[PDB]
Amino acid sequence: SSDPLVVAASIIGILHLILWILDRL
Amino acid sequence: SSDPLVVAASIIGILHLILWILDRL
Amino acid sequence: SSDPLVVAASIIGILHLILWILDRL
Amino acid sequence: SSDPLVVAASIIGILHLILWILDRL
Ligand SMILES: [Ca+2]
Ligand SMILES: [Ca+2]
Ligand SMILES: [Ca+2]
Ligand SMILES: [Ca+2]
Ligand SMILES: [Ca+2]
Ligand SMILES: [Cl-]
Repeated sequence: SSDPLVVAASIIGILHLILWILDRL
Repeated sequence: SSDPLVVAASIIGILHLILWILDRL
Repeated sequence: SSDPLVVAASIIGILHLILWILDRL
Repeated sequence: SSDPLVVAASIIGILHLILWILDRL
């Protein structure tokens, strides 16, 4: 388990990557 | 809970994203 | 130990960096 | 505490930011 802050940051980070890929495609 | 180093890095990461968005807007 | 979500995000983050470096080189 | 993998990724992430800032400056 992790700090809820870290879990939040991890989710935001992944979604940021996915949005960037979809934008490029 | 997480390592204080990881908590620190998560905070820096989020603030980096927010500053980038505000700069673009 | 960390949340499996955070572990996943950390792996994705590193691989993203490695791919970017290899692309530049 | 966090997974050693996550600790590693956090350190790499911060150093990446610092190097980028120093490069820009
Ligand atoms: Ca933990
Ligand atoms: Ca806490
Ligand atoms: Ca420690
Ligand atoms: Ca969980
Ligand atoms: Ca482990
Ligand atoms: Cl963690």
